[PDB]
Amino acid sequence: AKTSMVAKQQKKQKYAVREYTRCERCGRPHSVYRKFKLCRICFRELAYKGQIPGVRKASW
Amino acid sequence: MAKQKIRIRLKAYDHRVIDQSAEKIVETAKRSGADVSGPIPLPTEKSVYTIIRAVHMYKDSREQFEQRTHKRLIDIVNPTPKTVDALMGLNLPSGVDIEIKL
Amino acid sequence: SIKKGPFVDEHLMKKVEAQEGSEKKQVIKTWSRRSTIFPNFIGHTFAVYDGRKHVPVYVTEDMVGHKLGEFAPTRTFKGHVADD
Amino acid sequence: ARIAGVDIPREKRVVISLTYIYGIGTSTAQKILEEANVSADTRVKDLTDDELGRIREVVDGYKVEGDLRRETNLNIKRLMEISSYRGIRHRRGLPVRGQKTKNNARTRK
Amino acid sequence: QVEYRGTGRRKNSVARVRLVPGEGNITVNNRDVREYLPFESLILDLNQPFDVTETKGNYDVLVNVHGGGFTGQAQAIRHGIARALLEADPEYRGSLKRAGLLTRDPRMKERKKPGLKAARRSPQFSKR
Amino acid sequence: VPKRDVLPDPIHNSKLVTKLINKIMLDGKRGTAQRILYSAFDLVEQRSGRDALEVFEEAINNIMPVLEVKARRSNYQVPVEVRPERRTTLGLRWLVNYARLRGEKTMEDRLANEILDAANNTGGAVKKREDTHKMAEANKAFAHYRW
RNA sequence: UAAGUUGGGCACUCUAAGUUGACUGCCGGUGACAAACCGGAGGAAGGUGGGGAUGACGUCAAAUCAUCAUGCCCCUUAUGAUUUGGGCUACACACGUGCUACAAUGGACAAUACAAAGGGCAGCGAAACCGCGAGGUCAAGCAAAUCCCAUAAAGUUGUUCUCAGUUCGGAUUGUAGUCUGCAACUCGACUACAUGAAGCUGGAAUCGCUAGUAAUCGUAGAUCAGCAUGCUACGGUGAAUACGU
Repeated sequence: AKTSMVAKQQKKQKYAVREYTRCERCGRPHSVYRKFKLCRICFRELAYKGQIPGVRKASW
Repeated sequence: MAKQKIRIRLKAYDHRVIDQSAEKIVETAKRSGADVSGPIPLPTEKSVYTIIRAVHMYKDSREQFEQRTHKRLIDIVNPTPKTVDALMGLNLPSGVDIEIKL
Repeated sequence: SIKKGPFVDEHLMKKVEAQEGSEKKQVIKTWSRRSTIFPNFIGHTFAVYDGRKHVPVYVTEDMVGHKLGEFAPTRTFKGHVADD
Repeated sequence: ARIAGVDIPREKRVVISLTYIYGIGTSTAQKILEEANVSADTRVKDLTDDELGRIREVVDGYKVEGDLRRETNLNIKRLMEISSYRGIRHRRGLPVRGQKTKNNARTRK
Repeated sequence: QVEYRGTGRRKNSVARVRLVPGEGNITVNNRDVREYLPFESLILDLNQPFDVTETKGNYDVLVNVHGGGFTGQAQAIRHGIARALLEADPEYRGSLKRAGLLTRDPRMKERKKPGLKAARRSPQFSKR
Repeated sequence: VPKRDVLPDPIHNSKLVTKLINKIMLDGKRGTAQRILYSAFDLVEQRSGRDALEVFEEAINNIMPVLEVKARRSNYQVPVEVRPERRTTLGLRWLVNYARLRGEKTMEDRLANEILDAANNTGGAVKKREDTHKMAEANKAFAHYRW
């Protein structure tokens, strides 16, 4: 289950890195970028909303 | 090269907004002074982020993004508290990334 | 692969020091993953928790190529029908 | 026989004629060549007796013999001795680290 | 003296031609052409602009060039040659354009798309 | 659909060499092929003294097929005259293929042997030409009243 | 001057803004005078220029309740919650995908020229010294056209090897070491030494590709306490053929 892992990745840790960087809203840890800390699908979808500075056009 | 100078660096994500801001700043700089350096372009670094058009499988249908980043350089010689105000007074619109230096 | 130095579990040290100064025990409870066997670890019966039930293994002098890290595997027959 | 240790092919260059012997590959061969002042020279056995003696005496510097095989057998024997997990994995083509055997049946068995 | 200068662009490379009439000798980047092309024996193709245009020749040449592999830039010289020979006289254009050597190629590499990988190979299908 | 020929390869001054080298350059390494072709063409001049032009031209002359067959439809196969471009392409192709099949250890000597033995109206390229000319122009009975 | 390193220079390249340009646009011929077709000139670029982004109504009751949201149903002193260890990596084998070999266009050593793009703040680690080596000391510079990653590699000049399971191949194992992490034992990566396997181009069957493509060589990034033959992206080199439906 995901609910308690929100606390798990929030609480202090015994040592330096027992952590993983997941998205704040989406609970999916996989396929996330440290520049934004949003997951794959959420950041793709918010790109279409025209909220995050930058572009999605590609073709480059 | 040694000389009196004021140098600034400009950053924004729209070529029109950045070049119009550079134009207005050049106007104000030569207004309260002279011998100003023009809006020298810069290789305008880009970005890229590969992401799959998908929810659960099918990495084959990938799709791409970028974050283009215009960068601008302007230099000013023979400073005065007038060019200081001409720099730190008007930067609008506030999508541009200004950092005043010397 | 550590040249920084050995890494014996201090916790195993604290117990085994008292266990060794006086008469030893022939059964020990531990977890024994962050440590290894050293000359002063001889003559004991430690038990690496394989995951299901920790199995006590008696320390011998000759285990220098081998260590405390693991002796009772979790694969445990086999996982397969045939043999090696 | 013949020039050092055992199993040395006639009329062959030293750099490769010093490999067939069990215990030297390609680096320490050239190292002891620099020690003994010898040459391939090209490709044929030009090794004269005055330098046969020197190379035959220098070759003892390393533990090059069937003794290397003996040491390997006693090492694996002890490693399997303490009912050691590593001894069990020595039969599975599984090194001290692991190899994720799913297709690792061809090269070993 | 007088000097004619025209650029040359091909295959992600850039050429700065310095053409000055003379007995005919080229030293690319202060280094002779044989000292810059591997192996190579294809410099006579670079002399083809001098074989069909300004027959037979020749003009001394100095060039500084960087970027890209040796083929793309060793071929970039010819378009600067043609530009300079047209600057010298428009008569040479009639002999140039019937054979090319002035039209800078518009073809370079292509991006890459799903199907290609570390080597430029397309994927297979699932047989059996 | 057109060809887009390659024009200059004045090493040595000739044109067939220019097309030839582009086949030996396996995995896109043109300099090795150029070097070995040059060494072989100097070698064929060295042994059995003659010019490279005569031996090469007459060799590709003895090994250029002039008639060839193509299949279509039961099993029938129309013999067809070969275009000069495809003529030389097939000649060089089979010449290099049988030089590969020769299997010699040298950079250059296999090609020299191949072309100089072809210069004697013998050799595996000549064998291929003879085999094709035997299967062809002997069964030109059925598909001759066709394209 | 070691040097574009500095005086200067902005001619050139380059850099990014705007425009100019290619739109059957002009001519000749064909063609129901039309559409349209063919050739020619011009031009850097002639018949949607090259490429990418974009995927119609709908089909496969295609996939996803494990991103998420959510109807209905089920659990709750547990179908929820914490921790340590184990496991997702097992092993007679089958298949897929790919990497490396089965070597004289080659093997090893020596010298040597040519990229682009991207990343970097508490990150990039320059020089120097140490060490065969992975690496260790050191600390300059660096929020970036400045400094670093970063020698590009293939490639070219040479010597040698001279057809062998080969100085081929580099699989397996042991030893000694390097870095991360608390801990590399089930399961990290890396170097040196020791071994040197199968394998001498592959059957039935089968896949991809019409020109910068394939073949082939390197590079960087993401994810990342440490770990990518995979992915994305970039450059290098680079042809054969398309008779014809």
